Amino acid sequence: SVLTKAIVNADAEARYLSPGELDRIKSFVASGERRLRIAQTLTEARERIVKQAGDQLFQKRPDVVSPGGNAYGEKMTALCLRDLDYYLRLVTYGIVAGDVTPIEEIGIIGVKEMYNSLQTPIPAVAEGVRAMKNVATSLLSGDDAAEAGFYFDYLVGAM
Amino acid sequence: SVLTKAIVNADAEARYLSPGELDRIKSFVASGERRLRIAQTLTEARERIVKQAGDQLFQKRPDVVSPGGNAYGEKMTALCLRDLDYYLRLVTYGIVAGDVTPIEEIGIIGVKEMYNSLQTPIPAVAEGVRAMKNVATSLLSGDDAAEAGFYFDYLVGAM
Amino acid sequence: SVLTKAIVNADAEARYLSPGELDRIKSFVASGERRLRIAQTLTEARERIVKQAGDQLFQKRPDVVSPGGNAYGEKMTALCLRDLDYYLRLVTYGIVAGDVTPIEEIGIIGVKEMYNSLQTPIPAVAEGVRAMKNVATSLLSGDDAAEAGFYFDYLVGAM
Amino acid sequence: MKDAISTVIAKYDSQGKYFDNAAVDQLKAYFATGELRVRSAAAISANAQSIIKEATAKALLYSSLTRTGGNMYYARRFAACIRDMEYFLRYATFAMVAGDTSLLDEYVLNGLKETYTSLGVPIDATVKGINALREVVASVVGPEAAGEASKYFDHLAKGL
Amino acid sequence: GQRRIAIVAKLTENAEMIVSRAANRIFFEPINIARYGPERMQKSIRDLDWFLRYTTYAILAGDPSILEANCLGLREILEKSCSISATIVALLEMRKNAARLFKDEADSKLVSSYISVVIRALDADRSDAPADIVRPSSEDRPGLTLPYIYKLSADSLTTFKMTAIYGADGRPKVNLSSDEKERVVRAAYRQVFERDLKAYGQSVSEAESKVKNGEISVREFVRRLGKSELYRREFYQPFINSRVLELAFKHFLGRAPESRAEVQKYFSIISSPIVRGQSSMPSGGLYALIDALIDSEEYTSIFGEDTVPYLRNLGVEAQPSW
Amino acid sequence: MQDAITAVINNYDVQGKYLDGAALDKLKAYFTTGAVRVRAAAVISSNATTIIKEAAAKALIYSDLTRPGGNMYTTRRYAACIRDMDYFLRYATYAMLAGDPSILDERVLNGLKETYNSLGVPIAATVGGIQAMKEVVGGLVGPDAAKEASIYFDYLSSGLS
Amino acid sequence: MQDAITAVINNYDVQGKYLDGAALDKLKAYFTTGAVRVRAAAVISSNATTIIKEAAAKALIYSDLTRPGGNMYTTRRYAACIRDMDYFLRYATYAMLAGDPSILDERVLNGLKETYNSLGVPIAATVGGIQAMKEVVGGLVGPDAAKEASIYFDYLSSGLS
Amino acid sequence: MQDAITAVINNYDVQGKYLDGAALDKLKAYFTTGAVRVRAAAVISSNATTIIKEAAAKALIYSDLTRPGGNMYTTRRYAACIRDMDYFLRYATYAMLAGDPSILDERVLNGLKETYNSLGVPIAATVGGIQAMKEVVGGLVGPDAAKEASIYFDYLSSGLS
Amino acid sequence: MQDAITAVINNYDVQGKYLDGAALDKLKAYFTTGAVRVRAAAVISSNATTIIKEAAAKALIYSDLTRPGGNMYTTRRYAACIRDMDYFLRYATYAMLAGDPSILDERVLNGLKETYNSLGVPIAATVGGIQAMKEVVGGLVGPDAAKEASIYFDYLSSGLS
Ligand SMILES: *[C@H](C)[C@H]1/C(=C/c2[nH]c(/C=C3N=C(/C=C4\NC(=O)C(CC)=C4C)C(C)=C\3CCC(=O)O)c(CCC(=O)O)c2C)NC(=O)[C@@H]1C
Ligand SMILES: *[C@H](C)[C@H]1/C(=C/c2[nH]c(/C=C3N=C(/C=C4\NC(=O)C(CC)=C4C)C(C)=C\3CCC(=O)O)c(CCC(=O)O)c2C)NC(=O)[C@@H]1C
Ligand SMILES: *[C@H](C)[C@H]1/C(=C/c2[nH]c(/C=C3N=C(/C=C4\NC(=O)C(CC)=C4C)C(C)=C\3CCC(=O)O)c(CCC(=O)O)c2C)NC(=O)[C@@H]1C
Ligand SMILES: *[C@H](C)[C@H]1/C(=C/c2[nH]c(/C=C3N=C(/C=C4\NC(=O)C(CC)=C4C)C(C)=C\3CCC(=O)O)c(CCC(=O)O)c2C)NC(=O)[C@@H]1C
Ligand SMILES: *[C@H](C)[C@H]1/C(=C/c2[nH]c(/C=C3N=C(/C=C4\NC(=O)C(CC)=C4C)C(C)=C\3CCC(=O)O)c(CCC(=O)O)c2C)NC(=O)[C@@H]1C
Ligand SMILES: *[C@H](C)[C@H]1/C(=C/c2[nH]c(/C=C3N=C(/C=C4\NC(=O)C(CC)=C4C)C(C)=C\3CCC(=O)O)c(CCC(=O)O)c2C)NC(=O)[C@@H]1C
Ligand SMILES: *[C@H](C)[C@H]1/C(=C/c2[nH]c(/C=C3N=C(/C=C4\NC(=O)C(CC)=C4C)C(C)=C\3CCC(=O)O)c(CCC(=O)O)c2C)NC(=O)[C@@H]1C
Ligand SMILES: CCC1=C(C)/C(=C/C2=NC(=C\c3[nH]c(/C=C4\NC(=O)[C@H](C)[C@H]4CC)c(C)c3CCC(=O)O)/C(CCC(=O)O)=C2C)NC1=O
Repeated sequence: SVLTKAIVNADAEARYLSPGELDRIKSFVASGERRLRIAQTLTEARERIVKQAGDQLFQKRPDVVSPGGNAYGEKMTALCLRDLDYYLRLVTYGIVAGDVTPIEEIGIIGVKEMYNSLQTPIPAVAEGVRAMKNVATSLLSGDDAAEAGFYFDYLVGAM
Repeated sequence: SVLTKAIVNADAEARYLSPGELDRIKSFVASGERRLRIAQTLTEARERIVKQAGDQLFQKRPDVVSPGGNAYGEKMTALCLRDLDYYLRLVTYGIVAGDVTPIEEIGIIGVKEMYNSLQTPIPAVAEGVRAMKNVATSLLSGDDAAEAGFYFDYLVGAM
Repeated sequence: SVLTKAIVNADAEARYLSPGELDRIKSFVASGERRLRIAQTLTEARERIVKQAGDQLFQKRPDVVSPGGNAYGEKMTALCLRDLDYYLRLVTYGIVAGDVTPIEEIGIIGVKEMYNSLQTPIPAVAEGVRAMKNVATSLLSGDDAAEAGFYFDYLVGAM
Repeated sequence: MKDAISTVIAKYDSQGKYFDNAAVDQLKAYFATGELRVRSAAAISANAQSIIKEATAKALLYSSLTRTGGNMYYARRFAACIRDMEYFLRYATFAMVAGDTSLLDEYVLNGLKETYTSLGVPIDATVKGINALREVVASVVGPEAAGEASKYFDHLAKGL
Repeated sequence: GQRRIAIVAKLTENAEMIVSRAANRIFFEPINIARYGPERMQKSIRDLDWFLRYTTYAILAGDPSILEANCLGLREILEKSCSISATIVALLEMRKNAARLFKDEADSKLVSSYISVVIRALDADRSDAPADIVRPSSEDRPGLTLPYIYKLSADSLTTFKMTAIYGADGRPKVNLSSDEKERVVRAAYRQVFERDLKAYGQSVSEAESKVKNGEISVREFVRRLGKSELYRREFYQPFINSRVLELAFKHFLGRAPESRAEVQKYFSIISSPIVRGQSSMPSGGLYALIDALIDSEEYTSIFGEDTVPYLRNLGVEAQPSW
Repeated sequence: MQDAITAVINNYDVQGKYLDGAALDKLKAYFTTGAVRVRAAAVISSNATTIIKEAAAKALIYSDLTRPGGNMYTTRRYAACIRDMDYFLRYATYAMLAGDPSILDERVLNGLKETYNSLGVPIAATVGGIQAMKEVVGGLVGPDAAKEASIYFDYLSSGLS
Repeated sequence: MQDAITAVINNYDVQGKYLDGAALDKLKAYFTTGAVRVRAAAVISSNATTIIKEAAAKALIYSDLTRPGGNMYTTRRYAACIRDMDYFLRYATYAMLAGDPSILDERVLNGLKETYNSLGVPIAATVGGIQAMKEVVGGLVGPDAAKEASIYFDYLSSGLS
Repeated sequence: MQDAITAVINNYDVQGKYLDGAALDKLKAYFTTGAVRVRAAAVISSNATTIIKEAAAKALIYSDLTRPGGNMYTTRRYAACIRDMDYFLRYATYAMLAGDPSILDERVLNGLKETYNSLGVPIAATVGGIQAMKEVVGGLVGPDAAKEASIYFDYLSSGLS
Repeated sequence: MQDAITAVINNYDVQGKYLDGAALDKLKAYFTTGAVRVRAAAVISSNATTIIKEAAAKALIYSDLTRPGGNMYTTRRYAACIRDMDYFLRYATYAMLAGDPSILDERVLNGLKETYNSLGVPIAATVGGIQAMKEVVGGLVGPDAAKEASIYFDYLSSGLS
């Protein structure tokens, strides 16, 4: 969360929280209620977001759902969708936290290694996240969408 | 405390708390407010109780505060009074707990051994506690005094 | 040793050494110098004691050094003599210690099992020790011999 | 063990302090709550057997565990899990009375993950079963005492 | 086993039919397919196959127990969910199936005996089936309860006990086969010293003599071992006092030390300088420790005077997590 | 470390559950308390030097400790003791903002007893100092903030003792 | 355990050597020292309670430890600490009679550090108490005995630290 | 522990599958070998003392181990070593009846390494003894039985090393 | 580390004995096995990534561990577990070439149990994974090689458990 990040920087510097840092915390607590609503919206639309994004991804990448491809077959396709769902849940957590750190520890560290063992293509996963972003953006109001976009972009950058 | 004792018996039997046991808990919680007042009274009068009891003890036992005696000298006399204060604090803890167990762990186990190393006479210590009881009784109302007396008596019995 | 035994009993009882126990220790330390001389005598005569005892044993038991018997053959006869030497060394250790415990740990525990696997007859081994005792007794003065005899007897009893 | 009364005592003796009003306030609070906690405990004891069964149904039952190659599978395994759910309930009730979390971890939380990992029991499922016990309990208990009762359940859940 | 394999193979190939007839029979009171609903029906179909698959296993195994454990609790679980009768009626069909499949009377019979076990539990009431003991504790170590089926699944525990028999003489004399008497002693030696002490070839002469005669109890024998010279030096003398009380737990009571308060009570016993004792048998000290354990109610109750202590373990008495 | 917001998140993540209204309510509760906490933290930071001074004056100084043969005797030791006091204060402030005692366990509390015993620093005196700081802090922060501040100070004290 | 006499024997036994004059001389040395040791042991046993009292007065009592929040605070803990002191004294006496430090290693020293660390008992303070006992013991036993007594006390101290 | 029959059953039970004929054939194979195994076990039990004696003669005795300063020097140690040899033999016989190596892992192999390292018992020498026992056993049991017997002996040896 | 050839040499060196025919026979035995081992090692190295994948598929994945609240849940933990798997495979391959289990003890086995217990990693599941790797490896290497490969895998498993 924002507060954890601020504390950690202070501890490294071995100083009390700076006034500026404190001000940012104040802003965050005010923003939180709005953030909660944004997260709630995405949670309700979660099932549809995943479904729509999946379809887009498969259209964008025929290969992944092909006999050679990792995603091919019902079991595999379900797992690919489950992964998309996981990332969406992480994004919601991020929005409420106001930081990517929660997202980062659960999803972005060791992700390359995990997927390489699985043999899943990382770029395709990124495309799926991008697809989810577009669906999510449409349901969200513009300013809400921008907030959500940042977290989505981070995920795409990470993979 | 009463509640701990009841829970412990239940756990030994590996059963949920019996109705009778539950009733005793109910009685204790009702009594607690009265108990708190009794404890509060003694705490406020603590300084005077100790002082009065000390004087009585020293009158009763000239020897302890004599060149041969352990209590003799300012430093030693202070320590003797500190001990009396400790026991009073323990008694207050007991009243709120409704059990002697709190008193017992802090003050009554190994007491013989400690005092024997110090060479302090145990009977004199007991007299001091008795003296404190008499002072405490006077300040307390009769029913309150009876409750307080039980805890005081236990201490005297223990030493 | 005598002292070790006394200490061990005290530790089990969790008490300081009893006066009686202390007295026995005192007696032992006085005796020690005499004991050292007795041990020294046997050590010097060791080679001859073993040789003489061996011959006596073989006369007493023709069978052991017979084609059927375990002792038969040069290699085997040497081993039998080596065993006798071992037991003599143990006896000397015992005399200085004033206790059979040193002897017992090295030689008497599991001895039956070891010899049974080897198939060596235990009674013949005992006879050899008895033979060694007789030789040793002759070289020792009477009172010295009695002391030495006790340790020799213990060995014979053990096997 | 430690309960809310004795906890306050224990913090004061280490400081060597006589009881202050601040401490007396915490003690008063326990005594106010206590009367209904006794009521809520009795409710939970009576309906315990039912509470467990409902909870199992919501999460444990109709899961992969029930299917062969899961822990629930077999009557023997099924029975064990129920015992564990009964354990979680008695303690949570014991914790509700007393009003101190610690009773929980001395008797339950300490060592649990290590046994479960050794037996092969899945930690997550148990956590779900505990959360289920919480919802059932809350209804039986009623709204005022539910907040109280929910705390001890949540402690167990985060411990695992 | 070889023919049992053949029997299993026959049962396996006709299994689907065997299930069907039992199912068709019931799908006493007869219950319609539809009111039950698909899931409950699906469960019932699974259950039939389940009994049968265990039966095949039970044949191969050659033990009633596998079927025994699973059937017990199952009858309790079923009832609100299921009619008890329908399950029964099912075996009527399958035992008839069993008789038909295997022409050898004995082959059909053994298959029947496995099916009989399943039925016999179902027949037995929920009340008739017995709940397993719950290990009791005083003010520390919460009381834990174990399920019986769990206890049944676990391999049976061999108990070595020798019981003193009263005589017309009035001096107790105990009757055992030459091997059987001394076998208790062999295991006692083995429990306390954690290894058999015969391979070293020392053991207390007078201890064991008295138990063979039967005047001092086995409980009193294990007492005599702990006090013995052999028991220290092997244990006690090489350890620090805090470690000795932990090993002395394991061999004397079969559990590990379960709480902070007990390891404290016992640490004060072994620590405490003895009150002077007239009995030349050294007073208390570590002997106090050993007394306190045998004299403990937990000891006496669980083991009794006859039994030699056994190691309680995963299978028995539950076993705590902390 | 952990904070209240992250604690809620972590509990949900182990369940795998998406955030729900009940969870949201807990988060909302924290957000209301947050404003008070931030004000308290700013007060403490500004008065940190004084808080330490006052607390030392109340317990540590003018005592045997400062006199020769005492643990806080010599400039080096004196400076160390006040540095330790500052640590406790800073971490308690961090904990108060976080709303969680975990940071205290992870940084301050872990291995402190052992360190102190090797050093020969007196634990009870240190605890006394922490309690003194709490009292001073309580005044400055004001009553609503004081309750929140006190729990973290007490947590430190209990850990050390 | 082991004693000086047995130690010599054991060294020879591993070599397989019969006892020799050099070995005998070491044994003889022990025998002369023995009488002194026995006298010292009797002195210590009679004055054990006082020795502990004096040592506690020198180091433990009138300290943070005895004050609330200190390790030796409460009667139960006080009693435990003096019990431990007695253990050290008794074992040191045993070692002095034996003429060998081994018993200390086998009973007292092994696992004590770890136990104390888990308990949070302060090792350095305990060592201080042992050193204090040594000083008191030295007086009572007298000079010849004191040197012998001191080595075992020092051995305990080094082990704990 | 586990046996061959149960191992197959357990694998099938997790799958939920009724036993395949191929699986049944493996079980059938075991049942035929079982008669031969029982005969082998009886041979070993009767000749156990001799087997140990011969194996010791081949490796352990007439060696540095038995000579002073060697691990098997002194009667007590000699007796211990032959007791261990008997254990290995008995457990291998149990394993042969079972048709499964698991019992060896559960009872013999678990904690053995640690015990030996603390004792200072030499593992390689022990392994040598096990191999020697295997050779002696092979003769007595006869060829068909020997192959079965050998695998369990080898399993023990591999575990220790 | 040590190998088979060096192990023989070391045993002789402590004895001070020149190499003898019996020793030579052990060396000769190793030399025959050697060629097979080299082929097996090359197979394992080429298929290492797949071996790990298959073993994970058999035991670790599609399980509670991978599901939220499981030890291998989260990318970080998943990556850690597969890293550990790779370690075990590499070391087992080294051991197979060497013909000695010692390297496993010196590198992998020492302190692993303690590390895992602190981490809260489940040992039984890890053991399961090792056994799975063994099965996959057995197929690729072929039967003669498999027997040799299996012992090292079993050694790792026994150590962990
Ligand atoms: C007064 C009634 C009697 C008396 C008292 C006395 N006490 C001491 C010294 C100490 N007494 C204690 C006692 C306690 N510490 C605890 O933890 C508890 C329970 C909470 C008690 C009761 C302690 C620890 C000491 C040791 C010194 C210290 O504070 O560190 C003395 C002086 C000791 C001395 O002999 O020098 C005295 C005199 N003596 C009497 O004769 C009175 C009857
Ligand atoms: C109802 C008249 C018919 C039927 C259906 C049915 N079964 C259950 C529940 C269970 N059945 C089992 C199965 C077994 N476990 C075992 O150990 C054995 C013995 C080999 C069997 C057969 C179990 C354990 C359950 C409980 C949980 C589960 O689903 O696994 C139900 C529902 C009851 C519930 O949910 O508890 C129903 C409707 N079984 C029949 O044979 C009847 C003809
Ligand atoms: C005199 C030239 C200046 C002066 C001094 C002053 N000091 C204090 C208080 C303390 N000074 C010390 C210093 C030391 N303690 C040590 O261990 C060492 C090294 C050996 C030193 C030099 C300490 C510990 C104290 C604190 C109080 C105590 O005694 O425990 C004061 C008064 C306290 C206060 O400031 O309120 C003063 C006045 N003051 C000046 O202005 C002079 C220039
Ligand atoms: C006194 C000089 C110091 C001191 C002592 C102290 N010890 C304990 C508790 C225990 N002491 C031991 C240690 C031993 N185990 C052994 O085997 C031996 C040698 C034979 C010893 C010395 C043990 C096992 C305990 C725990 C037992 C119990 O809890 O009752 C305490 C009490 C600590 C507690 O939290 O209970 C104390 C106070 N500590 C000091 O402050 C002195 C410097
Ligand atoms: C002579 C009285 C009888 C006799 C002797 C004999 N011994 C062996 C072989 C061994 N003897 C020992 C014994 C000991 N090892 C010890 O450590 C001790 C205690 C210090 C003893 C006494 C051992 C270990 C052996 C094994 C061989 C070895 O030394 O490596 C033999 C050889 C027979 C055999 O090996 O089976 C013999 C003949 N046997 C008699 O018949 C005499 C009556
Ligand atoms: C003989 C081939 C080698 C040898 C053996 C040896 N072992 C010990 C001592 C012990 N051995 C064990 C081992 C086991 N206990 C079990 O339960 C099992 C599995 C069923 C085994 C294998 C134990 C526990 C001990 C200690 C107990 C005891 O009193 O023996 C020794 C004695 C070591 C000592 O000095 O105490 C010996 C000599 N050593 C060799 O030299 C041979 C190569
Ligand atoms: C979909 C966008 C792409 C895809 C996905 C895919 N994934 C798997 C299998 C797994 N993926 C995960 C990932 C996670 N576990 C976590 O804990 C997290 C963060 C919370 C993630 C992201 C895991 C663990 C698995 C393994 C299965 C399991 O969990 O039990 C598959 C199947 C792989 C297989 O062949 O077994 C697939 C197909 N595949 C693509 O190519 C898409 C672009
Ligand atoms: C007082 C605190 C306490 C706890 C909690 C405890 C847990 C506990 N659970 C056990 C077993 C068990 N526990 C479970 C439980 C489950 N499997 C699942 O999949 C479910 C999610 C879950 C419960 C719903 C099972 C199945 C076993 C049997 C082990 C097995 O063979 O799989 C055992 C082994 C005891 C025995 O069965 O003999 C213990 C110690 N014991 C205690 O003392």
